[PDB]
Amino acid sequence: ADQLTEEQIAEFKEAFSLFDKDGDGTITTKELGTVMRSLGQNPTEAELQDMINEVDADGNGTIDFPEFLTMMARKMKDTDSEEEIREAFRVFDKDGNGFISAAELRHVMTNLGEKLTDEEVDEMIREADIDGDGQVNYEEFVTMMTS
Amino acid sequence: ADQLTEEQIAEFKEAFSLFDKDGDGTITTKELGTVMRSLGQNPTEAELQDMINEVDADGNGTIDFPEFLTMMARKMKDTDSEEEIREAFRVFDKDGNGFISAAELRHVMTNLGEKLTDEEVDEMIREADIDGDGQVNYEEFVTMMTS
Amino acid sequence: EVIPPCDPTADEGLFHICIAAISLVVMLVLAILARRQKLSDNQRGLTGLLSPVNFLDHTQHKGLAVAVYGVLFCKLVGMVLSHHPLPFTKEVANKEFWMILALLYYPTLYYPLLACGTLHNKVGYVLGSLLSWTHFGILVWQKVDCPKTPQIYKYYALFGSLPQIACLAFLSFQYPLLLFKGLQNTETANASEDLSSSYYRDYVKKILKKKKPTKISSSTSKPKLFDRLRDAVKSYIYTPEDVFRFPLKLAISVVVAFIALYQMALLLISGVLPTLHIVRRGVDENIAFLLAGFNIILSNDRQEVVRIVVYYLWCVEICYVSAVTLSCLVNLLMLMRSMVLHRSNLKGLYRGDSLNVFNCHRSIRPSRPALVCWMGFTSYQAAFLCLGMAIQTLVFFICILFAVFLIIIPILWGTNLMLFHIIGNLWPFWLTLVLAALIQHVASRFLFIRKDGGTRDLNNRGSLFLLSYILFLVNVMIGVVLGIWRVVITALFNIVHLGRLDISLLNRNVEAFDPGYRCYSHYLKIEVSQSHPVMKAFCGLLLQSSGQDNKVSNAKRARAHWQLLYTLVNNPSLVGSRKHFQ
Amino acid sequence: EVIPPCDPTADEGLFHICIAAISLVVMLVLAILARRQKLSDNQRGLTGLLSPVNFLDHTQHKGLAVAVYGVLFCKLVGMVLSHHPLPFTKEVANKEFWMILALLYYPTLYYPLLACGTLHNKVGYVLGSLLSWTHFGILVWQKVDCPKTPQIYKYYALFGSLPQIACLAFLSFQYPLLLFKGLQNTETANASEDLSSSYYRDYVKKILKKKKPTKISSSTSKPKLFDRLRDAVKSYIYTPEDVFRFPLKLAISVVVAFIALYQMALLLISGVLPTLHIVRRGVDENIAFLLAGFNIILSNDRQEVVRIVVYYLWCVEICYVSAVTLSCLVNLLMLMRSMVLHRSNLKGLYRGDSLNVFNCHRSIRPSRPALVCWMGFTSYQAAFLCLGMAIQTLVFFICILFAVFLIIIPILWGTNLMLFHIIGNLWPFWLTLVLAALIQHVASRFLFIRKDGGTRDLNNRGSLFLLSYILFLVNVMIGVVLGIWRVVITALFNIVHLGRLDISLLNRNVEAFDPGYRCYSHYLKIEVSQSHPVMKAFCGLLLQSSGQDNKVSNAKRARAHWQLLYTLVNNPSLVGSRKHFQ
Ligand SMILES: CC(C)CCC[C@@H](C)[C@H]1CC[C@H]2[C@@H]3CC=C4C[C@@H](O)CC[C@]4(C)[C@H]3CC[C@]12C
Ligand SMILES: CC(C)CCC[C@@H](C)[C@H]1CC[C@H]2[C@@H]3CC=C4C[C@@H](O)CC[C@]4(C)[C@H]3CC[C@]12C
Ligand SMILES: [Ca+2]
Ligand SMILES: [Ca+2]
Ligand SMILES: [Ca+2]
Ligand SMILES: [Ca+2]
Ligand SMILES: [Ca+2]
Ligand SMILES: [Ca+2]
Ligand SMILES: [Ca+2]
Ligand SMILES: [Ca+2]
Repeated sequence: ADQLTEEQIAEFKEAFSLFDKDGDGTITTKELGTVMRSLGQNPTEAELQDMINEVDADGNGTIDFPEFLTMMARKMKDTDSEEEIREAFRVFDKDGNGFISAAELRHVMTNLGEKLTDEEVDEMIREADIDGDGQVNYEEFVTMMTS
Repeated sequence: ADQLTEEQIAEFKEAFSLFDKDGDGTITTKELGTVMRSLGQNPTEAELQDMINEVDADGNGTIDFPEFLTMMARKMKDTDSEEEIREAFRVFDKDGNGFISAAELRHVMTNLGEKLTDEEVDEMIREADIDGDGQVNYEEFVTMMTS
Repeated sequence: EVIPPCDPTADEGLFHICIAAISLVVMLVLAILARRQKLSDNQRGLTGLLSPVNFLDHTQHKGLAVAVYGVLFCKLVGMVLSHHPLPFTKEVANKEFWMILALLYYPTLYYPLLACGTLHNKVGYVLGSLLSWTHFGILVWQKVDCPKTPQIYKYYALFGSLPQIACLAFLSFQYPLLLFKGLQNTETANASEDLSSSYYRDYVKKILKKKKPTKISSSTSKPKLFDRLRDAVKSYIYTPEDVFRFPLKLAISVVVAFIALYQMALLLISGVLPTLHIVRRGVDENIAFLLAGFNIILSNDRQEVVRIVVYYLWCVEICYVSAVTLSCLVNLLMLMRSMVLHRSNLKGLYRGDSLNVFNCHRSIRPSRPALVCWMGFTSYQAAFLCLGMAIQTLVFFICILFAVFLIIIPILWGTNLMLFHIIGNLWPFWLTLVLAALIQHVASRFLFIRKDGGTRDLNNRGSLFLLSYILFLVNVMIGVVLGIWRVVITALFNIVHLGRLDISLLNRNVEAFDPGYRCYSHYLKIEVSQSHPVMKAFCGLLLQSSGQDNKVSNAKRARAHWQLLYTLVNNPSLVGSRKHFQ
Repeated sequence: EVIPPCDPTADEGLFHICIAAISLVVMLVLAILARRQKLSDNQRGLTGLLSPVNFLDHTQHKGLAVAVYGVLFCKLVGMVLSHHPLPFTKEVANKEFWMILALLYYPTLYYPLLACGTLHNKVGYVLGSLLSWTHFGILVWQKVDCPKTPQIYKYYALFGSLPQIACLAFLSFQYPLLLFKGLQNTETANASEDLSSSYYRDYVKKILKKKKPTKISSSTSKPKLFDRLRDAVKSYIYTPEDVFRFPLKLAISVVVAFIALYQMALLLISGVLPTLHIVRRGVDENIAFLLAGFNIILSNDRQEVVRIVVYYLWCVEICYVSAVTLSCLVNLLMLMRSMVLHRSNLKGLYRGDSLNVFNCHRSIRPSRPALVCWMGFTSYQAAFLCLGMAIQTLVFFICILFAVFLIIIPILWGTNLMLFHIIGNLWPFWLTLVLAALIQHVASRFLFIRKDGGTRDLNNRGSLFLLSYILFLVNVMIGVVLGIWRVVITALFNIVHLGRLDISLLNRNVEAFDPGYRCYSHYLKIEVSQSHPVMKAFCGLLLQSSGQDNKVSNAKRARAHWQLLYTLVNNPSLVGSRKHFQ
């Protein structure tokens, strides 16, 4: 989930290609259920429709390559690189005050598409409100990357 | 002087490298006078200082690679590709009226550095004023590319 | 000169009947249990019999499969030597036809040995152990009595069976050893081949953690000719600490090659020295006098000719022993070298990188003839090594007599001086090939090439065009010395690397017609399209989380939407390949 | 059987004195004119003598240099055969030492012939013609009388001198022909080597104009086995319309190779057939009876043995003629093929492209040992071809007797059937290598490989792991048939392409130790770093505009500032490499 070189992304680009035989760049259910069958297991079709739902965050029922990257990026990472999340804060905060507003958030989505509706953007910040303020701490972004 | 592929630029990149032994990307006088000596001729040092002055348009006494490209691009070209100068007009004219102002000119230099002083920009348009108006015709840019 | 009768061999015709009665039962028992377990793909898609051990697993224990192929190869070695070996109860039907189905007989016979490992229960290892006791029992009892055999050599079948004995002993210390591990309830586990080991998890872990050891250290410095004894260690290093495990089909092919090296090195030694000591004893100096007097000159003292002809048949025996020990050492050096290069070829084909990209720039696509090359890659490896030891010894034998009879003996003794009447009659001639090649290198670096500012070197012309014209007919005579070197250095390189598959002996432009390198790429292409250690670790997170697990899940989605952003910020070039591929 | 005395040979000892008196004068005349013309680099940087014709020009006329090297090579051929040839007036001083300086003698003798072309005046061609008249005069007059010579063959020196005669005739139709062109004042022009021809201008013109023929046409379609007789034409095509001219040093090396092919093909034919007709005449059937009765069986009718032994010595003569005409045709096919590949290697090294980028990814740098390989590349080309015709004929001779004495004669006549008692005793055995290889290809495409949607093919597993285990010992016996094919196909390819320099016979990873391909890359690297056809056309616009040519020049600068913009608009990626390199 951090910065990678070309080679470290090239392998995950390769292993992604062994799923989607279309070359389209996305994995459907039947593009997935053949591979699980090839390694022996016969999952329930209702379970496989649930198994995509952990990976897919856009909710379009299909898996993108950065959707594929983050699954392997979560659970095999080290504990922390404390500077790199501190390096991440320079993009998420123009102010330098450490406090990430919803307006400072939508600046990044403006740079990267602004794919989601603003009510769903509002539902993001309601998770980070254990600070008792309604404002993103220096640590709120940190605990979201740990767990 | 038109659009080229990667290979057609790669050769001129190669033949440029046989002059500048520095690798710096520019040709001085002594970086030039050794090559002319290698093909036999012994030019006058005052002539060689004049021989750079035809190539160098920035007047810094040294030859850049696009300064090197335009010399070979002038004299071995075909007569005309009439659409491509017409294709060039879409960048030099935002209006679509065909008339290129000094304000429409400095928009392109804004995109590409604005390296020159505005008085020298003013001295450019005084060449293109054979139309009897003080305004750039559709044909004024054309005759500058022919000769 | 001795002939043993054998109560084992008189029972071996019934041990052919006995064991084949045992092997037919255990195969059909496993056909019953497959109709009692509702198995996966491990059943036959034509009849329903069990498959043997899965070859496309990288984490499966490879002690059984290396053992059984190590036995199946040795029976091929003994089958060529004995002309008869199976006429026993079936019809001959043009007897050379009866020397064919025995290729299909030994894998049928040893088939229940591998078949036990695919179940992991109390049924399999009890049936598995007793069979491995039995074949180890019959072979050892056959060799306690009657070691001396009149077939090839006085001790040949004892020395010929040394891998086949000790490789069954590994089966005897594995099936009871793995049965004893069933006390820890290792039989309630299942045949899930994607069982998420530490290997699959650490291999993905090595990719992502790599940025923290990517910070390099300094470089060391070693002086001359010990670094030369250390760069040779750099080709020796098969060791390095890595989370990397071979394919099963590749791991078999190294050991089966190593047994095949042991069998050719025994067949050459124990087939030639018997017909050499007999001549070294039975010299017949009275008859060899008339053998000498009919063709050549006695040249002195017919008693001393006994000292003469023996003093050469020392050297024939010394040469042919040295030729095998040279050729056995080189192929020992190559398979060690062929082990480290399978490592780097296979990681580089994970990346799709620019190492084996002469064909990896194309599509990974498991075609039809890619699959036939995979079916039987192990056989090609052990076949090309037996031809390796043949040719390499036949060549090196003629390359040492050319040294022993021409430079070694005359420096030692001084009888014949055939070359030093040739080189001694050209001693001014080869000076001028040196001095002209001296004057081309010397005058170039000191007169023509002019190192200038920036270490950029130009040339003082004019005088050079003259010198490349005075030396025109001289450089033809240098062009013959390089002509024979091109012929030689291609010969040595074609024999040293003759028993390797990972390397193409033809040109760069025509590699695909060399049949050895052809079957190796089509192996290694289908090995990565079936069991890549990232997608096989990927399904581990989708399987072992599914069996062990609203607005609350939207908070998980609210973490998921942020982790999409945290990746795309630190990885800019994916944003286009996200939005164009969303 | 005949011996001619020769008034030319008795004067040839004085023609050695006469011509060497002529050649020493003309060389020192050119030393006087170089002190009367204030020349460029064409003078010697050690003494001051003229250089011969400039090798690093691509537009210079290459009729003189190909002619003189074509004469200098032929004198090497005749010098090997005659043992004595130059004892004439100097000391012998261990006579084999006197067979050395003659390598330095012939280029000294023919040196004023090439030296005339570097001046282009009335002095040069008048002196040049009379010398080319003289050497053409002496050689023709030596061969009108005394054609029959007792050295090698009845007509050998006549046929041996056929290139050397006709190549001097090209000198006789060039020096007066180019003197006659001096009427058009072609001697008031100068030795400016960057003289802007149509070649340098059109080559840059081909780069920039290319976008308008870059619009491709359609593709054609040809049926089977005539396209196979057309793809062979695609390797024949050395022709295509192009503004491209070879280097001088490369253009010499093709013709000098072609003469060397003519000389080995004459030495093999006219050295063997004399010792074959003598045996075909002098059979000595009464003596060959005792030659037969001492070793082998008469087998019938000692009169008919005359018909027997002649009926084999037909076939030895037929084989050895066919072996040379095979080996001469192949090297004729290769040098034609080596001509088109020098074209594409050299354009691809202009680009710095991804064709020869195995070393072109590194720096173009004219080092020291790059220059020695350039000094004498032509000699290496004609040396490796003479060894080519030796080995290729020696191999093909033994590859046709194995066909003629084994399959050709018995199908024709039926005396001996040695192979068809071998293959006839293995006719069920080779069926099973076919049928098992049949069952691996057939069952793969029709049962395992499953073409699906998107033409993406997966496999029906399980059953396949079994089939690659039943066929294990069978595939070892297929692995021997591929074992001998790997040894064969490397042998044919090493001899066919043995007389080429543009191709490395070793592996991809070790090309740099093959000495033939090593001297070819270091040639082709220094050829492009000295005379690239863009920078040599670039100085043409800076020279021929300088010798033929304020606010008014600021209007030229006002056009110049706009032409900077017109390039950068249509070429976006240069803007960063302008501003970072301004
Ligand atoms: C076909 C061959 C093996 C039959 C043997 C021919 C006889 C003459 C022997 C003697 C010398 C041998 C050659 C010497 C070395 C080479 C160069 C190598 O790059 C190809 C094989 C080749 C050309 C050998 C082929 C076999 C050879 C020609
Ligand atoms: C060094 C050689 C030339 C001496 C000749 C040796 C004798 C035995 C002949 C008979 C068969 C020949 C071999 C047969 C073919 C090959 C394969 C080729 O890729 C390398 C040369 C090599 C191995 C030949 C070398 C020469 C050879 C071995
Ligand atoms: Ca898809
Ligand atoms: Ca998705
Ligand atoms: Ca803020
Ligand atoms: Ca908060
Ligand atoms: Ca510079
Ligand atoms: Ca400049
Ligand atoms: Ca306008
Ligand atoms: Ca105007």
